[PDB]
Amino acid sequence: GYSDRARSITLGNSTITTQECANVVVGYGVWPDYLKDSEATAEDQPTQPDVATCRFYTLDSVQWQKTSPGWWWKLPDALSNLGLFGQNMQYHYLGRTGYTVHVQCNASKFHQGCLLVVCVPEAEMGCATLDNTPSSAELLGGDSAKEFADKPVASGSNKLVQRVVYNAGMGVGVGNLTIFPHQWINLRTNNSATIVMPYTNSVPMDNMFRHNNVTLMVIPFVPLDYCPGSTTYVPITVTIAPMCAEYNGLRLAGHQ
Amino acid sequence: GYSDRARSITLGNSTITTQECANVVVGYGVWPDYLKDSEATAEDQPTQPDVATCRFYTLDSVQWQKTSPGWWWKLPDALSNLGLFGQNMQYHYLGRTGYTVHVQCNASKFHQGCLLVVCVPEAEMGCATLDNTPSSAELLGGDSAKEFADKPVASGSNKLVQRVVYNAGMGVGVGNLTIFPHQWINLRTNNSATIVMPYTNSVPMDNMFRHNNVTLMVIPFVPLDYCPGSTTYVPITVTIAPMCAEYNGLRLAGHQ
Amino acid sequence: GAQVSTQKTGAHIHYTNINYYKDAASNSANRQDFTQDPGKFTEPVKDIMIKSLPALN
Amino acid sequence: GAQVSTQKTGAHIHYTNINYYKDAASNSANRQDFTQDPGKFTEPVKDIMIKSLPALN
Amino acid sequence: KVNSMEAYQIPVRSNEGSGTQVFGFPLQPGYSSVFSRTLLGEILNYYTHWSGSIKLTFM
Amino acid sequence: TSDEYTAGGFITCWYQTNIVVPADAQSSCYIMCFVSACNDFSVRLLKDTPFISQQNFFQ
Amino acid sequence: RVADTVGTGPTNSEAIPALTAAETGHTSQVVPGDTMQTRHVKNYHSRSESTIENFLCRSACVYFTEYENSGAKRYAEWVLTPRQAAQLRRKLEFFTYVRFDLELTFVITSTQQPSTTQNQDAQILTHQIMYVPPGGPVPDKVDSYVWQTSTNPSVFWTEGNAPPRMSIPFLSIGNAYSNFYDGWSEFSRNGVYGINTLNNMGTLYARHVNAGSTGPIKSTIRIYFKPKHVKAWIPRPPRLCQYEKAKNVNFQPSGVTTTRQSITTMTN
Amino acid sequence: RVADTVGTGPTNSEAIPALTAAETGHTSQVVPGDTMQTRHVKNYHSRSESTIENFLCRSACVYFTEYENSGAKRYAEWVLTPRQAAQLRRKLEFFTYVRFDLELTFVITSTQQPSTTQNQDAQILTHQIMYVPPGGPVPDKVDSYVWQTSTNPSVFWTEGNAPPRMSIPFLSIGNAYSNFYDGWSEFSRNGVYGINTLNNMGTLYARHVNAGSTGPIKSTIRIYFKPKHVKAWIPRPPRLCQYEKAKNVNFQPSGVTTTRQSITTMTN
Ligand SMILES: CCCCCCCCCCCCCCCC(=O)O
Ligand SMILES: CCCCCCCCCCCCCCCC(=O)O
Repeated sequence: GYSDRARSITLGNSTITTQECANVVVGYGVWPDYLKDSEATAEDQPTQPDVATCRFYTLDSVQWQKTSPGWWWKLPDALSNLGLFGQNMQYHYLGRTGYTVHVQCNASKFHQGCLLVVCVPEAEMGCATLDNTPSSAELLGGDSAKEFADKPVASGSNKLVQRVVYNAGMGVGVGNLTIFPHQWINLRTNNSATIVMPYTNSVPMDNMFRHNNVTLMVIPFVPLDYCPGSTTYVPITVTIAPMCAEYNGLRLAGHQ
Repeated sequence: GYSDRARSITLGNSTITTQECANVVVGYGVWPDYLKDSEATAEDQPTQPDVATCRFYTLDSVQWQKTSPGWWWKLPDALSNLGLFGQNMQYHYLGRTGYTVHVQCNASKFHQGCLLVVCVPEAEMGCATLDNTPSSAELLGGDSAKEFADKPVASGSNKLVQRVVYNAGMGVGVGNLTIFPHQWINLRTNNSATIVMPYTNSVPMDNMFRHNNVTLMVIPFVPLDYCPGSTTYVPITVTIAPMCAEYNGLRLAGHQ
Repeated sequence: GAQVSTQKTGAHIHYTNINYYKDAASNSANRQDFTQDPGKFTEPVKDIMIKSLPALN
Repeated sequence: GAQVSTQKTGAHIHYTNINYYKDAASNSANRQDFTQDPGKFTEPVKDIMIKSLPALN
Repeated sequence: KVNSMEAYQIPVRSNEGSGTQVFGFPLQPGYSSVFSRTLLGEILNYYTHWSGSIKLTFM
Repeated sequence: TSDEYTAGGFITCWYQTNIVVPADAQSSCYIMCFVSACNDFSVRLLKDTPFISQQNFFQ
Repeated sequence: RVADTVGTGPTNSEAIPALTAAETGHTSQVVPGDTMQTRHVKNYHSRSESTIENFLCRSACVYFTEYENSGAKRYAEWVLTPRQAAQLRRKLEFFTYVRFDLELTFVITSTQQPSTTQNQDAQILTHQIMYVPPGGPVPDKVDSYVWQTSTNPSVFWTEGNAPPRMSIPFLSIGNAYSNFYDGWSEFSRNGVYGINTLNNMGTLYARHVNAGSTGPIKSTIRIYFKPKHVKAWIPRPPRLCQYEKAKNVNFQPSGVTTTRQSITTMTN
Repeated sequence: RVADTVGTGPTNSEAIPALTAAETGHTSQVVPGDTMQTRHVKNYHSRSESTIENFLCRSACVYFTEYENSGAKRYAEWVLTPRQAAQLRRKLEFFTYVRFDLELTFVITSTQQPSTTQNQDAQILTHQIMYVPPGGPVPDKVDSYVWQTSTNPSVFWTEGNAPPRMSIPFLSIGNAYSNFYDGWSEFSRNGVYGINTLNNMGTLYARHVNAGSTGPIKSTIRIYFKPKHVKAWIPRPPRLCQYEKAKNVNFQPSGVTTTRQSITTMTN
């Protein structure tokens, strides 16, 4: 027989194995597919890299401490510099893709904590100064994760993001973030969390540099705790796999 | 699929859930039902309160210590002052009911101990002075549990119960108490114990104040133990549900 | 080309409607469209979860 | 879907009506509902009382 | 506690006693501060009357 | 809104036995609560929400 | 019509409808007859007021502005944008993308201004409202040629009768109106950030066709939107915080909710 | 159509239609042809004006109130309650429970106030009426944001044409509107006693959208109810006494009826 905890995911030349996992969350009930002819707009023929772009890319790890507000990642920007996915999105004008996000955190039976993993579509964030809009270096940090704050960010004459956590940067209530596709990592039960988000947008394709379709938020609703003698360094790893990625409008390399 | 450890019991507006339990013990093979016409004696029409009387009543908790001889409860008296079950048994002359007893004790994987749970029908108890019979305040304590002793009770000119434990108050060998419907709570395996006792008696109905049909005995054959650093307060909870309770002979309120 | 439909009445009569303009953007609001499907949000998992079954087995 | 009914005329002609709104709470009042049943109040007894009979026998 | 993530936590520890209370609030899904800001509460405020059963899941 | 004629009731939680832990483990834990509605839930009389407000037109 | 409760009885089984696992991101579909005994109830309630068309199809004031029959402010202009009024903005932002027709209604009302001019005997005032799509010429003054409306839609209204009202179709170069946009206008990832990037809706102008009187008069125009034939996607959480500007999602951090006295208190 | 008299003749029998017993709480169903000789009459009279729908479906003024275009009283508020006017209240209280739709009609009329301001030349006045269901925000001032009516029903009316009129459905959390309530709000049997306990109907506000003139103007609004599709249960006796307040059934003891001179006098 088989169990519901064990689950393997194969994509490209990458295989992810887990022995203690909750059920997979598939978007809004939709599985990522390709753009059809009765829904296309651009007339030329697109290129599908398939195995070279639809595989598991692992990012840097972050440390879960006893006082961590949380982290977020702008999904399209995060992989803009990894393998042939970044190159194809750098040489083309329009792109289209869904995602498979796997978040992993392992600890013992004597550790406790709870992390919320949510894929937020069109997470437009606010600035600490009501006068202006935040910088691109503040909003999206590639090759790294962006950290929330526990206290409100001060105002003034800058372009900082309002990274207060209980407001989620979006100026909402954080406990309602369970309206979007989500999954909880409970250290006494869960081990990892999988989310299979399809392409959400209001146009059939989009430029992948000046627009971020979704965002991965990881927040520890219940803090991490343990007793003296157990491991103190607990990391969190994120692996993203593009799905059904296609590109249209070949041009010179660059983003200007 | 499902497991044998998990089990839910619904009665009235009460639901009991358990995730680590042994098989349910059903009396002497009999499920509690109602009195039939070919077996009745009282001519008038009885009243069946159903949901108002057949539900789970929880009693006070007792603490399991490293030197606890054991506890007992006279089942009919224990609930004589709870909800509408007590009121119906206070305004009527004859009554008839079976029971569903759930005993709960939870501890960790680093605790040890073993408790015997036995529903003893007609547990007539003896007095410490051979000359007289024990008091009603000594035998039945409502709204509380009655404790056994580790040493024999002294004699004299009183009306105390012989609460020595290895004699079970009934002047027998305690290890033979497994002739009655019973269940063991082993801290390394069990979590709770369910017993579904039917109506046992030699008459079709009985007055519920001057006669106690059954008695719940909880004895820790193997003592409780742990190592310094773990929880030291370990309680034991008892929940009793009347089943197929009927009443006959409406009169003025009182018990004289 | 009149359209006869049913009125919103209590539980436990019809009305008539005609379109006067050739732009469909001028018609009345679509008030009676009582169709709901909460399955996209309440239960978006890959594997079916029977209610009376251990979620983790 | 016009409804043709009879007018209130003397003793010893029809009218037409159309419903324009989809809420039944907008229709005209129900003027012609001449149904009476005084038996709930005038004679509410358990046993029938024949008129030409001694009420107490 | 409303200005942190501690508002969402219900603390439960080992107690040297039994039968004490953990929490309590009234069944007012749109008026009480416990419920007026949740998705259910937010949607309820735009209306005057409500009806039906409620689910409370505890993790 | 708050109305005595339509009072709802009270929701409480109590300790049944105790939280029991071994050595080298935390005796303080947390619970979390989630609220939702069942299939029979319904709402009526659309009105304005008393939460949002403004002093002048935004720009 | 809402579901009807099924009557149940007492159970003693290994089924566990109450016990679940919320880490799977799945809402438990438990009915009350799973944790207690119930009776059969025939439910007749309808979910006919929770529909998005019923929730959103109501007229709302999104703006109002003033102009005069003399002096400096002789006409009024307003780049069309609903994010100035809090109520309709907060209703729409429940979803990420919407798609609807529009029903416009205008409430134009005049007032006589204080002054020392005598022998005032006013004639009826007529107003003109003109819509300029993005790209067309603009009325630099009040008596300019642009008011000829050869192609631009416009409405002439004489004070004293039914308010003017028109129907606008779903005008968007995309497949849906985006309530939120997480990106910039330029490929250089700098410049305008947010939904102001997709706000290319045109401009509305208003004036008096005649002056009416020899004394001063100020006319205020109130604009009312009413979505029709609504479609919506991807529901979001409600705002909670108070709005600050019309072009961005900026806010001031606010507490999750309002407080009470203890975790056991049954009072606000 | 009323019953038709049957012609009878002379009788000599042991039947006793006249003799009855009124202690049984039963009304005698005796026709005139039981105590005398009659002729056959073909009756054609109809009971078409005694129907509850015909007896109750007529518009009645239930309240009127004033507001001004300047000064302190700039808007008007009124918790909806029909028990302020005596006529409709006494008609409804014939029954214990009723259930009807409503037809609202508003008669708004302005008057110029005495003052010493000169050069007054008024523009047409527009009025707004707004309904707030119990729970929503209230207009603390005249130019507050609540008047945007994003969800709240409201009516804009320009002076000079047909009076505004709307239809309201049976709004009640119960199965019928209770004209009388014998009980309290609290389970402690203290607090509010009587029908004020079930009066959770909302509030109606009214204002001028524009000021119109430079001189003072007072506008009065009169509200008219008209029940439709009426159902009624458990008829009660008529009030007899004079009403005192709108929230309770308090009265001053009054004689059974008016008097005459003797038990044999045929004059009032
Ligand atoms: C004579 C006056 C004609 C007026 C024509 C107005 C046409 C433009 C309508 C603008 C609608 C804007 C809808 C925005 C929706 C959204 O993005 O949330
Ligand atoms: C724009 C104005 C809309 C006005 C809407 C008014 C809705 C409320 C109507 C109240 C009806 C009260 C009936 C009371 C009947 C009774 O108890 O006797």
